[PDB]
Amino acid sequence: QVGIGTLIVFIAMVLVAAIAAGVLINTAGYLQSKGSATGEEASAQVSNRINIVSAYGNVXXXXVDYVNLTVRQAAGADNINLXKSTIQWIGPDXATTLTYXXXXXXENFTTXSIKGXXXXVLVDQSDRIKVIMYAXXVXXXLXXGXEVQLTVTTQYGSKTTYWAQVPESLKDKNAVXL
Amino acid sequence: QVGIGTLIVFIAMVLVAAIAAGVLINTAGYLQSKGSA
Amino acid sequence: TIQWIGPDXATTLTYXXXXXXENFTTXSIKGXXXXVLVDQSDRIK
Ligand SMILES: *[C@@H]1O[C@H](CO)[C@@H](O[C@@H]2O[C@H](C(=O)O)[C@@H](O)[C@H](O)[C@H]2O)[C@H](O)[C@H]1O
Ligand SMILES: *[C@@H]1O[C@H](CO)[C@@H](O[C@@H]2O[C@H](C(=O)O)[C@@H](O)[C@H](O)[C@H]2O)[C@H](O)[C@H]1O
Ligand SMILES: *[C@@H]1O[C@H](CO)[C@@H](O[C@@H]2O[C@H](C(=O)O)[C@@H](O)[C@H](O)[C@H]2O)[C@H](O)[C@H]1O
Repeated sequence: QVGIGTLIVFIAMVLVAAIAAGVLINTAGYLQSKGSATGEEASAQVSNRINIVSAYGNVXXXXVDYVNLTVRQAAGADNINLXKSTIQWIGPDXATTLTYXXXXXXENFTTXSIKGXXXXVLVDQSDRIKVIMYAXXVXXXLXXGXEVQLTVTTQYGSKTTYWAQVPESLKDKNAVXL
Repeated sequence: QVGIGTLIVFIAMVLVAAIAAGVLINTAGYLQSKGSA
Repeated sequence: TIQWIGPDXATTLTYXXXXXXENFTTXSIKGXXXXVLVDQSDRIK
């Protein structure tokens, strides 16, 4: 009688242990996948960043109408994608967030390739892509002295602030280095 | 259950480093523009 | 890449192999490679 009851408690012990173990491994599996998720995401948050080589601007009449940004990968970065980035434009007048535009822009920005295959994705360290924003389509065409705070933000999370400072004089200067 | 506690703390250590990691870079970003000007 | 900011045009120059147009070409002055700086004494024009 006692032995029969022990076996019933035994098999119930087996099932309870299996469920407890099953919960343990399944929770471990969830945290393993979650734990793996942050390792790549946080490293891409830290490593993957935009690096701005230069910032020039076209000058028509007497005001800067196009703003040109040449960008590249950071040190030891993965594939930065410039079509999933959102540049922030805090200008002298307006203050909006620029999204990427195809073809084109207006309140959006376009990316033309300078060196490399892709014209929107930085694959290797040597690829350079030019970021195009219409200054006369986001606000008034930038005149002399105007300053723009440009915050390029990667998809994974990065910040490359560049204070595009228009030169104090545009006297007979077709293109100027902001 | 010792491994489960490790995993949650593992995740916490990752963001805490990531939170700390940002501050130097974004501060260096502000000073890189301030120094250049 | 060489960023040319001249009185008129203002573009970024890539590399070619002809003397070019909107590119630049490199001719070795002192050394083996005509495109790669390997030693401290290498000069390429
Ligand atoms: C930033 O890059 C833009 C890439 O399209 C340049 O765009 C061209 O500018 C020319 C001129 O205004 O300089 C126009 O004739 C082209 O149609 C226009 O695509 C822009 O000039 C430059 O600042
Ligand atoms: C860079 O980011 C782009 C953001 O739109 C990606 O764009 C998509 O790419 C898909 C495919 O992988 O080619 C297309 O089916 C989508 O229509 C296109 O928007 C791009 O892939 C990525 O490299
Ligand atoms: C020489 O000094 C002038 C002082 O008035 C400047 O003139 C102003 O320039 C502004 C801008 O910087 O382009 C315009 O918005 C003003 O309307 C204009 O009077 C001039 O620019 C400067 O070179």
